Amino acid sequence: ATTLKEAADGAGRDFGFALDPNRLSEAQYKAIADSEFNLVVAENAMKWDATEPSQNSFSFGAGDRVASYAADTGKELYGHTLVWHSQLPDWAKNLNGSAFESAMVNHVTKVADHFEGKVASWDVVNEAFADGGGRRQDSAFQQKLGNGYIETAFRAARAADPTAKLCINDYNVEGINAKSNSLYDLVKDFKARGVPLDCVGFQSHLIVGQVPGDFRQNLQRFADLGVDVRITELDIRMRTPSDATKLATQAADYKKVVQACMQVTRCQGVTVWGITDKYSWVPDVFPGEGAALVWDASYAKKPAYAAVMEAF
Ligand SMILES: O[C@@H]1[C@@H](O)[C@H](O[C@@H]2CCNC[C@H]2O)OC[C@H]1O
Repeated sequence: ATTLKEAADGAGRDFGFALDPNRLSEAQYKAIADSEFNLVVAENAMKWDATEPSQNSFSFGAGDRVASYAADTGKELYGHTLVWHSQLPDWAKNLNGSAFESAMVNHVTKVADHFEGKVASWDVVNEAFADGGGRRQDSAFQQKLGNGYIETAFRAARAADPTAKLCINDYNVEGINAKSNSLYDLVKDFKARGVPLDCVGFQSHLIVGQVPGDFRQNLQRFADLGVDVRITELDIRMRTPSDATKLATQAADYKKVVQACMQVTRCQGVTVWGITDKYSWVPDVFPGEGAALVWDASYAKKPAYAAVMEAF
């Protein structure tokens, strides 16, 4: 193959990227987007703050641009994300009780309905658990609504879009730990009772040199619960600036991740959280860290590129 897209296509899997619609006007950016991936997800365009800035007042412009791009270039469309504690507007945080639950249900319904027939899969709920096990402790949904908001969100999502794959997504759940176990119990519960749930997303925002050795094992146990699995926000950050050894390790790490997916028949594919290090979210969140993507700030393919192709 000559592109990661062909390599992924050939393996009967998806290889996507997190898109920023504004960057499409940058031809280099769009050139790589057009030919290196077969799936696209909105990095921010479909989140609550970008879609419902005022109560029951939606702005689908950016989200629609992302959907149009996927349809125009023949890529699968992945929705991110309907319920998340972060990037939630103040108006919603100022609500509580039935008023808040109402706002959440309305958000899920309206956004799912708007993209019905376009978005193939949805991260209905994102980052619901806590490192160390149990539910997230700094979430407006967990605090104001309790354990049941997850189930409520999925059922409402299914009520709105009866065919889309409904997923739950999270990070630090790549390996088998207290966090992935709490997630596991939830998914098992849902499938046991018929709560609509079709997939589980493993963000995979890893650190160079630290890829969970039981990633494959973990993906398989979830897949065996009767649900699809997917690497959704892959990037492997390092201390900047990069050098040959760091880039070599990063490459091996990308290979380990993609191979873990290739080894689980129900692993739909791998989505990297961005195209170029030039725009990666890492530097601003993890000062001193970066160079986490497949293409560097000058759009040159990094060693990670070859590793991804051989892993597929
Ligand atoms: O631009 C940044 C995004 O990349 C970031 O996306 C999150 C990364 C962590 N996993 C959940 C994703 O939505 O969100 C913050 C934004 O500033």
